[PDB]
Amino acid sequence: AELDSLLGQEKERFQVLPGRDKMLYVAAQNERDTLWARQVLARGDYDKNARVINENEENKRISIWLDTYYPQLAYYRIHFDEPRKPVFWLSRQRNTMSKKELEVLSQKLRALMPYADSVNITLMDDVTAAGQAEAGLKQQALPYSRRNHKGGVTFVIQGALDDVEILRARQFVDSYYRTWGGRYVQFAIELKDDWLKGRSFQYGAEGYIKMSPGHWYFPS
Amino acid sequence: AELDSLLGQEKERFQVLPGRDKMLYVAAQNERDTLWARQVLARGDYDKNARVINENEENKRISIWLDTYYPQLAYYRIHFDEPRKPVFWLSRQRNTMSKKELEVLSQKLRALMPYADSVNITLMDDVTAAGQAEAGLKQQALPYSRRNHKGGVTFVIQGALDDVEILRARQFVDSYYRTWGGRYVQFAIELKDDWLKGRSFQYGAEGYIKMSPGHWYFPSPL
Amino acid sequence: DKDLLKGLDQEQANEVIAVLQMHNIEANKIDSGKLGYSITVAEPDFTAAVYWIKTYQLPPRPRVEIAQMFPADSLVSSPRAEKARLYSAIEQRLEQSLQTMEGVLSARVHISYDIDAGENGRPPKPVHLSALAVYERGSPLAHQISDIKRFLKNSFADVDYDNISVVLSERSDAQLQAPGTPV
Amino acid sequence: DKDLLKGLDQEQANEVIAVLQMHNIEANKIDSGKLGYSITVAEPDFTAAVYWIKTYQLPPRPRVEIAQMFPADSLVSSPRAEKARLYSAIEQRLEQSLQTMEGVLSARVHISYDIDAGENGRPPKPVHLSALAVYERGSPLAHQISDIKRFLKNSFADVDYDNISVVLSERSDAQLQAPGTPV
Amino acid sequence: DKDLLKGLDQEQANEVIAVLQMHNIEANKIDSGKLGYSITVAEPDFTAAVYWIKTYQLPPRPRVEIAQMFPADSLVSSPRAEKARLYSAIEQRLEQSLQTMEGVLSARVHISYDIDAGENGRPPKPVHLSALAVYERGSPLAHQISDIKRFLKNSFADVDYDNISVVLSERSDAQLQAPGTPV
Amino acid sequence: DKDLLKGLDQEQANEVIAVLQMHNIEANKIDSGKLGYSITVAEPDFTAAVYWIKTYQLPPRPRVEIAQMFPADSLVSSPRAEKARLYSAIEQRLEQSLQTMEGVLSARVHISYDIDAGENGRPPKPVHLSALAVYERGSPLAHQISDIKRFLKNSFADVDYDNISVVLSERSDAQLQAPGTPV
Amino acid sequence: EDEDVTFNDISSLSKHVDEGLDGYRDYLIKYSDRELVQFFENAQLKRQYGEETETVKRDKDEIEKPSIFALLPAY
Repeated sequence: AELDSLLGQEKERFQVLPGRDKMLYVAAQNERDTLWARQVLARGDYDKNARVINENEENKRISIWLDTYYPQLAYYRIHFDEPRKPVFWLSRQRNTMSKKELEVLSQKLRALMPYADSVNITLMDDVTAAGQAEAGLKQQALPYSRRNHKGGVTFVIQGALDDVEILRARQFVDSYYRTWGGRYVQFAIELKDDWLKGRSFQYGAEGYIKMSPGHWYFPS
Repeated sequence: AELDSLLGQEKERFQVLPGRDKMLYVAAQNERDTLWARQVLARGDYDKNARVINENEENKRISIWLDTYYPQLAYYRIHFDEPRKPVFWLSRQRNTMSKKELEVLSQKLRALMPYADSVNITLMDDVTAAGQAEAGLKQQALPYSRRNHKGGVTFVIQGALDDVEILRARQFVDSYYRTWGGRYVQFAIELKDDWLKGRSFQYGAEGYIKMSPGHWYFPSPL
Repeated sequence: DKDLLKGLDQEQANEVIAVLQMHNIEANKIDSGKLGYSITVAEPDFTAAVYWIKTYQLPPRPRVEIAQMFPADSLVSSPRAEKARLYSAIEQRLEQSLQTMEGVLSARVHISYDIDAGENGRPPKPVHLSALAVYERGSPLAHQISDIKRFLKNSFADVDYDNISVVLSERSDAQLQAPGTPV
Repeated sequence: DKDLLKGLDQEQANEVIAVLQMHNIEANKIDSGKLGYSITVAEPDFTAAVYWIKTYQLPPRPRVEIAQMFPADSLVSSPRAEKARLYSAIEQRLEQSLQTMEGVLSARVHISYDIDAGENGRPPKPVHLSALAVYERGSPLAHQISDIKRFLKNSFADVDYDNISVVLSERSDAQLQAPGTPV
Repeated sequence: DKDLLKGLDQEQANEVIAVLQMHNIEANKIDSGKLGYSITVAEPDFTAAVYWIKTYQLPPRPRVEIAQMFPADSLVSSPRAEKARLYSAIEQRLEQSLQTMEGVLSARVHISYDIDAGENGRPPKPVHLSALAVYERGSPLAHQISDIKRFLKNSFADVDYDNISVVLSERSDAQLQAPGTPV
Repeated sequence: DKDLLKGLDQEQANEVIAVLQMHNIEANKIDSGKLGYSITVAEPDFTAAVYWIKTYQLPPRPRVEIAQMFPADSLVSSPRAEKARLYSAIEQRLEQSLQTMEGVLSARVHISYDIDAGENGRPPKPVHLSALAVYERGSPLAHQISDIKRFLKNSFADVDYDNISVVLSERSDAQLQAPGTPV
Repeated sequence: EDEDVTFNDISSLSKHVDEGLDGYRDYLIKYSDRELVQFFENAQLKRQYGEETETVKRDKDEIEKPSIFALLPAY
């Protein structure tokens, strides 16, 4: 009784890989599928060793290991489009490493992932990342403010946003994050009340609001 | 019992292609038909391997792969009118690649699509795309604003729209998107309690002057 | 065969059958008389049928009309109840009238029940109206919205074209071929 | 044969049969007396018949008239009820009169019910009227709207041509040939 | 087999089965008539089924509507109760209308009740409306919010586009393949 | 085997079983009908089961809802009681609506009862709301708070984003493997 | 008792004295019927009038300024 025969009729929904530790690794695409697989193993239908894995869990585990042995490495995300040959994106500016060091890092990652034959390290540009973030916000015509820090960029999107805006923003943010992760660029969405509706006011260098005839409010 | 005999009386509704990976690929036209096919397989009426596919799913899958290996390629859409020879539209101005690179790209796409015999790459003009967008808006006489950015164009249609306008707008947009996709040109439709429909003016000693674009809008007292 | 539902009404049963057939699920309707109708399917299709019945919240609820909250059997009536019944009867008579137009398959209409203020002292507010309709395939929707607006405008003492919302849609593709029987 | 509907009345049955015949579905009407009429079709046509029954929302529920909410037979009545019955009788008598004009096959009429205010103290408000009508093929609709407006204008104390909406349409093609029986 | 639940209604049993099937748990529904439905599972799956029944708080409580709190059978009613019933019937009739739009699978709607005001010598506050809806896969949600807002705006005497909140979501992946039986 | 509890309801029994399984305690549920359910465990696990029943204060109390303090079967209702029932039904309808959003497993909502004064003589105070919700694992909680706030803001006549509190949490790890039986 | 006012004409004084009574006028308006008030507001004049049109003044002035002799019996 092979494992593929136990996962279902939809054969290609899942992918089975052999691990050097003598254990089978089932690759899933999402949480629902992950639990569909895990139920089979937890029921104990299969007698050999097996494990279920997915991209988000593996990204978390590897980041926890890097936190301990490489606490100063600047990197983005690991892609598992081809689970036998993952791709690891490092920052070109915020790291200095020699080729020897990169190779050693490669081999240690390969030792953490017993189902991968090799790990390809690629250097990416921060300016590109930041630029694609700003271009996407402009293309969506959202209002925003940009703040630059030594190690990161923050976009603040705050105000009386509309439903259509909230929807567009959510879709965009979720698209970007799945590519670049959340380490270098951060987005902050902040709904707040409207003070101007139905009030007279002066705007520009010397603005103030008329709370009512006879009452002047000066903002900061 | 061939697969075509199991899908129904309306034989013409579906198209069955043999894939190089030893699997049958059923090409569908829409979601409803897609589920009509998937029920047959998932019930398990057919014993060999088979898969159901459609144009929107495949566009999404291929874009997700491009995101990883060609993160800076500028392109529009992949057309599957003839599923054995897809057509891939690239921007002329924003890309810069050699013939060799284009051939390599072609071969890698062909490796991703085991049901396609070859992929034809065609270069399209951005100015043409944008011009057709604006021409269609004027042809409907929709009120609108145009904004230009390095990577794209945005058309905003907003305010106290009328039922007939809303209908025309949604129809046009839905027609355009199916041709050019949503990567280069964006359409934003928002209802506001604003009778001027996005125009804005400021009054002074010489008369009115047009305002610049902005988020703020004056709700119509009328 | 597995039992999906029992004790259905006729109009509930036919709507369930329609929704299963659309997804290629062959279903059977059985009549028990005083016990109503029952729906059954084969095991290979049971799972799918369950998923669709959940997704569409079947069997359907009965259709609400505002007159049902203020039965004419009431022992006494306030003005608010009478006015409510009146408006709830005008809405139905307008939907029944719109269905007679050329090409319309069905429609629904809504009115401003400003009655919730009984207009003690306060003057009345103007009426607002909304309508939905479904058309036969190949109908110029843009050209047909005008007729509806024109028709509705004069049915009330004070209505502005600005205060009438109309939403139109076309009929979906026809389901003519029968579903396949499990092997 | 499969049962579609049971316990119909005479008018619902003839309506269903008409709609099915239009789409080439051969149907049968059976009478059970105190149990009403039943409609049946062949298996090859069952699927289609279901889809059309849903799409037209058959059987048709019966015609609504405003006097049904304020039934005249009662121990008691109030000015609002009396005024409502009055208007709901004038509406019906006008539709019955329009169907006597030359070429008109059927028509429907609507009146602005100002009675939702008492019009006591508050001054009464001017009347609005709407009409729909279907004509025999080859009728000059443009030239016939004038007659209708002229006729309606004088039926009330104060009506302006601007306040009368009229919508006309022609009869569809005749269904004369019988549908084919499944092979 | 171990008993999970007893004395269920039809809709409760079908919701429980749907949730178990989604997690690959094969379950069985049995009918005892006056005793209701019973749900059973195999021992290897009992633990998991318990954990999911906890996490989802099954069986579902019945659906709540405001008209339940002011039963119309009462011998006395305040204006507050009547006004409440009215609003609680309009909310339902709007959800029933939205479900007929093209592509919508279900919706839910809420209105701002201000019947808690006595409205004594006091101006009425404006109305606020909120809506949720689920769409078929491949729908441009951004372009569909407009239609809903347009339709809702005219159903009340005074509503501003600013005061209408709309939240949309797509249907999840279809559960078509059956779960595996324990070895 | 030693008796832990007797006379439980079904929903109390399943909660007890769930909590014991989480701590690796194998328990047995027995049905006595009119006497309810009984829970039993092995001697080696008796001590632990006792300590956990204490620590979690099982079995759970019944669920409280404010409408239970002001039952409608009463000869007089104050303006306070009617208003309280109203609010206590709106709370429940919002909880049931939030449970339909994408990814939400369960939720709770609380509203400021200003009805603890009649609002006699004084004008009314603005409304305050709070909510709690549980999400599926891998949900961007930060980006989902906005949607909830937006949806709740428009359900009442006067609410400020400042006055809405929202707290979110993720589902715990799944309990799928069965506990080991004492040797 | 407010020492900062100034006037120029019988009209400017009438307006200010009328403005003084609005505090009472508002109370009477709150607790009385709009239509009976409007009826007496017509009856003070319309024995003068050759006409039926009433729109001839847009409401915003007259709705605020029913006379006190019109308000009293209606209250």
